[PDB]
Amino acid sequence: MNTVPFTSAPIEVTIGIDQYSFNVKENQPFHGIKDIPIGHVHVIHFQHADNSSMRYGYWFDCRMGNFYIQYDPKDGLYKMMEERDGAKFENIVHNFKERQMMVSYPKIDEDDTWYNLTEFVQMDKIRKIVRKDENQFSYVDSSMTTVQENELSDPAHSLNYTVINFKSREAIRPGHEMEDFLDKSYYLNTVMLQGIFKNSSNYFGELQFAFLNAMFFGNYGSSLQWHAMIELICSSATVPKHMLDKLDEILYYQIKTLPEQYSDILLNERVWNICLYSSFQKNSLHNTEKIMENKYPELL
Amino acid sequence: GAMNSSNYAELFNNDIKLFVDDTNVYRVTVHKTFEGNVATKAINGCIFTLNPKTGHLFLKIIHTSVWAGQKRLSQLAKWKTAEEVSALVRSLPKEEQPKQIIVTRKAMLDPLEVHMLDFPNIAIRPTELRLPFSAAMSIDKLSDVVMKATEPQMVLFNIYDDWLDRISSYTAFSRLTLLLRALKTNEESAKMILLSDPTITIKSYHLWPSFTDEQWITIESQMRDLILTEYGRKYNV
Ligand SMILES: CCOC(=O)CCNCc1ccccc1
Ligand SMILES: CCOC(=O)CCNCc1ccccc1
Repeated sequence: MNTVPFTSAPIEVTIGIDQYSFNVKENQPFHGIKDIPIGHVHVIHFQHADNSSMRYGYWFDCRMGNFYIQYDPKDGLYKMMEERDGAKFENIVHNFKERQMMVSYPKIDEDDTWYNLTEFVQMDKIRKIVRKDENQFSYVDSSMTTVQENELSDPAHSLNYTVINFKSREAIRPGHEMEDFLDKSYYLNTVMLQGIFKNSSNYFGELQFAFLNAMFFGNYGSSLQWHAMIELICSSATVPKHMLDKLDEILYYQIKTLPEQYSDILLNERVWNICLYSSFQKNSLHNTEKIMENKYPELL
Repeated sequence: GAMNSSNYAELFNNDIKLFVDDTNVYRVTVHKTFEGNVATKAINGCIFTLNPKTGHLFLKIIHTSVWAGQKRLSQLAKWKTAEEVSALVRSLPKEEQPKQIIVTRKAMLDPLEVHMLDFPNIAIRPTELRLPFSAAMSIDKLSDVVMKATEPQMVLFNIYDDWLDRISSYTAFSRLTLLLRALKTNEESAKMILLSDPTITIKSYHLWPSFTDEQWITIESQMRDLILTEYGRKYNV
């Protein structure tokens, strides 16, 4: 079990770690988060009390280095840094643990929620969507735009999700205009899976990352990408059976975790009604359709 | 965006544009079968592709063989329309290609936009105008070439005859839409109006009769009366 210490907490802030959230008061004696489960990516995220503008945070994997948070009064945010001196780091953590100044990742033993939301998410793929090669962790915020959003403006601060556009030369094959538009299997299986992502695990990893950025940061371009990647599968008549069954599990846990009060802004009525009730896969997402109908019957 | 009454003079500027109407592409008669079920029989159709500035009409005849063995024909017809408009644009020299294509039915937008993905500078637009182009098959010479076709064929017409020698495109389009609206509302009476006087004839190379300027005013008034007459017969006014 790993630890992300904090130098201090000089400004009042709501801190979230994955699906958990806690509050820290201004100058409260807080020095970080312990007992973080090894084996998954994690996200540590922030919303300042005095300016809820800009949720921001950091994706990281404690297996890749020793990371800590320190507030920067010039840039006005909590920054993640890497400590290269392992013995300094271990001694800092030990002192803060002995003084009981660290909150504990409150993982219930039965609870697989975080694994289920991050099954296919890998730090190496995050670092290619979020390009800042000198750090081992990745910063994301509410306002960052996607490569596709910018085509329709700082490229270094962008989310490089794979561009999906159903009315494009990438989407449609010369002489297959009706076929490819009404049945996206070519675009899903040849262009995206075989060509770009290489396998369904990488496709699902990007889909899962997009959802988590939409949910944790209110990142609108990430919400667009998540729905586009769902629609591309649902709109394909030919999808490997293992992919459909896995997608149903992925979406079930996403819908289960979504705050009920954010559904209006995080769920696209058109995509979901199309996917569940009109698409080729309208009958292939039993678990997702059941939770959606019981939790969000208004949207439908 | 969409084409409406507010931007109506745009039709007659010097930017090449085409209207595309697909309402006569897939045409059927519905009938009973020996077993008392209902079936359709397709008849030949056409795409109505019109340059409103010049009157040039590209009438692509859709022969019933294109539907043989195909499913979901009403959907296919939109994609076949877009396929054929695409092909027409590709057959034209660059300097004759349209800068905008206006579809009369919004269901043609995605099929056409998909077919012209490799032509990004041609705008595909809907219209809020209710244009009476479905009544094209009430023009006898157009209906005749469609019904006689035994294979796919493109036939070129000027839907304005020689009117542009005497009137502007705006006035010619207004006359055309009035004639077609009348033929759509009461075809028998409209044709009666157009031919009642045996001394006014249709030239071999024309679609409409050879009316003088004064006679066109009389004809246009009679068509407006017909439209108003039918409007009163319909709504009991
Ligand atoms: C009775 C209401 O309870 C809450 O609102 C729980 C808030 N978060 C718990 C937490 C605390 C510390 C780290 C991580 C999570
Ligand atoms: C002479 C027709 O040759 C073509 O290739 C038709 C192109 N149709 C639109 C399109 C173009 C390119 C990719 C996808 C769609």
